[PDB]
Amino acid sequence: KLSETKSLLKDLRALSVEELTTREAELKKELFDLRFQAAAGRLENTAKLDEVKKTIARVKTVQAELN
Amino acid sequence: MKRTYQPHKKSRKTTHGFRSRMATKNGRRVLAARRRKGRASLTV
Amino acid sequence: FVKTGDTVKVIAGKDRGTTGKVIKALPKVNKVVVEGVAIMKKHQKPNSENPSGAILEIEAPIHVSNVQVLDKNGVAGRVGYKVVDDKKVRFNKKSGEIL
RNA sequence: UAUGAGUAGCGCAAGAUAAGUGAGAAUCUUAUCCACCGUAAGACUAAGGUUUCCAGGGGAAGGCUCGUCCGCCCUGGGUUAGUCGGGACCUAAGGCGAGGCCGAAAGGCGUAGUCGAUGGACAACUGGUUGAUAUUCCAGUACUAGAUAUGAUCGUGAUGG
RNA sequence: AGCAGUAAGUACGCAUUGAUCCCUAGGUCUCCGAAUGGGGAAACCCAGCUGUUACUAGCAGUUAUUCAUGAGUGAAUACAUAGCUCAUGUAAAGGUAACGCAGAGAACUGAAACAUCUAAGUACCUGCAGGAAGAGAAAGUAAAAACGAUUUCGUAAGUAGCGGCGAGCGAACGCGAAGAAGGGCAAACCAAGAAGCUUGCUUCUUGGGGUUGUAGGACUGCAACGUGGACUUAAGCAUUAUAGUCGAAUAACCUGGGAAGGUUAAUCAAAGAGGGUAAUAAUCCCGUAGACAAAAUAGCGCUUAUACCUAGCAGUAUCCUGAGUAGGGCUGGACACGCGAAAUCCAGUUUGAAUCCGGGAGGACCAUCUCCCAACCCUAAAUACUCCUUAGUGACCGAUAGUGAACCAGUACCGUGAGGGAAAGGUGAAAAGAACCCCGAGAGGGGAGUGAAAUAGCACCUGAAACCGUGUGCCUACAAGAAGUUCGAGCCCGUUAAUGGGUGAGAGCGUGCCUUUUGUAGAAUGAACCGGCGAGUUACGUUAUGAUGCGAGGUUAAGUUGA
Repeated sequence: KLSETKSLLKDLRALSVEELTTREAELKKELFDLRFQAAAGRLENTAKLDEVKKTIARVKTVQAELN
Repeated sequence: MKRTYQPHKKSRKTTHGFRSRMATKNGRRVLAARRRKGRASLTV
Repeated sequence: FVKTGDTVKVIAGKDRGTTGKVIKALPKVNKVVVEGVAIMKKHQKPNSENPSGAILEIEAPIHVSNVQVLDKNGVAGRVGYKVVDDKKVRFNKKSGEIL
């Protein structure tokens, strides 16, 4: 439903790590203030943690591995 | 009176550290006995 | 089974012949909570989410043997399945064949 | 599971009352006296112990008895360095030891070398500070070493001596 | 079709669009560890170099050693050499279930002691290897026609033998079965080179030559056969693991908390294996029998030319054919073989041939005969054993068993260490886990209600046994007993309906049980009690006795077939 869209859409296209993954291996690679909201509380919404680390994870292990 | 072990940290190692036991081709063999049994730990 | 479902007979067991709708089977339990059937009741404490308690008409699950899926004309049997169409077609034997 | 047996012991020293606490106080807490040690039965510091510390709560067992108390239990915090001790220095005693030596083998010896502190090298010390950290947190004074920013000037001067 | 391992336990959520999941491949792979930049006690410290990107940073990689291969260097001392430096190659070090091989190698025992023997060349230890290893192609056995590498099993058969000839240990031959493959090289020579180029070289390099027993090759003759063997390459084919898929055949009544149980009937058939289901199922489900399915996945197998080296053959110019080699001396050892008549082989040490008219074996040895050709190398197969992967099977075993370990077991725990080494499963179908109310500081109880059941309440099925009880009919406070009988006053009660039982005053007569002993009651042992465990087997052989079968004829072993 949500996750297959919001996961499969992203970066199967072959643009590159300091090139395409600027949104993930650079930008949201700042995992700060989401974690850093983790254990600060006042978040109420969990799945972003391993969801986003999963997306940067697939960003590195595919996109920052295929070259 | 006095008892046997009042060891220090050098005392508790230096007979039984992983390179001490590993060293002489022999204690590593009995460590491999301790691995092929596989008890609670290995080096101590 | 495959996902129940519909009104479902109970042949043997404590309540013979009773039919009742299902959607909520969770087949890993291998016994299915069905409304109306196996009427558990719980004397729950007056605590959170029920500050009186003492009555919970949640009902017990009973085994796959005592679940009996009918096709839509109220006819049960044995699920011949996958037979007809693109992915899967469920039916019972001697049945009106609908799912 | 007896038995012995409700007997031995209750593990080397004196507390006392009043008041609180609680439900229940001898044994918890306070007050007030007494008492003891005092080249210690003080404080501080090795090894060691490995969180036992403190705060709050509780009392299944533990506490040799009770027990609200606790080194018991749950929960939470608590240890801060350029100068303090070590390492990024050196080295004894010793160990390991490429080379080499011999050896059925494994090995055991050992030159160079290598680590190996209890040693020898070297800058920070006063005051305050918590429930708890203090030479570590900060006020004041430093000094050591380096850096980049900057008028040298030929200077550095080694594993050698 | 729900997911959100363990499991409660929570939350954002997530998902038939295809999740969770299963499989396959790729990814990243903290540190230590062969552990290896250097040191270092295991979870460390400190680096150097190359770019990075910024910093008195960080990132990413390179930097252990030995060996081999090159490259350079170049001491005494000229070249050289040692030595040094760099580069390349996991090579390769290391972890290892069991089997193997090889070295090193005991003792205890037993021999009624024991020095010979045995145990056994076994325990251990070290190394070397693979899926098996070794193993092997007669310098063989044998003894007459006798075959033709090995290996395993049966046989011979404890037969031959050896042995303080004690105690023991112990064949081979031949036969039977499985399995059944041999092929290169050096040599001699021939050609090429280079060279002792000291010329004719007589050493090296390359390629032919051919691998031999009745000799064979080289020299003169002269034939192309697939080949793990004369290429165990590559390309297709086929199919298996590696995801799984479909997959038949039933209803009612009685009982109960519940039918599959009893009863009534019906079906199926490559599925009445097995397991669940509240209580025993073929027809409820998983399944089952059969029938399909895989891209990648690791393979196996078939066809194809290729992946390459071999043949016969007559004759015999001379050469070759495996030199410190056989042998001989001594010291050993193995071979059944313990020095012996001792074979035969392999060691140390010493001496040392012949070489085809040859040489060796035929259990000292000398002749005749038989066989073979060492002293060069490789060889599948039949075999050994499983940590492992499933498919499984049980006259296995049921929680002291069965693995030490059904359970977070090698756990707890002991010990510094090497080591050792425990205990424990079950509620109920389903937690439906006892709301509430009351006692109680709390726990715990008691009512209620729960459930088929609450003696069913969280270590919970079932619940003895020792122990403690509480009630109960009789008797005992003039008694000094292996604690009993037998009779029995008297009392009480009424039963596997029985010449009833529970008692029992009183009265007669009465030294517990076990091993040992000549004899124990014992002051001879030993036993706290209770429950559980807890000990004469089988493997192979002989003898005896029977049973059966056939009988001077009984008898198949191993093996093969097959469930």
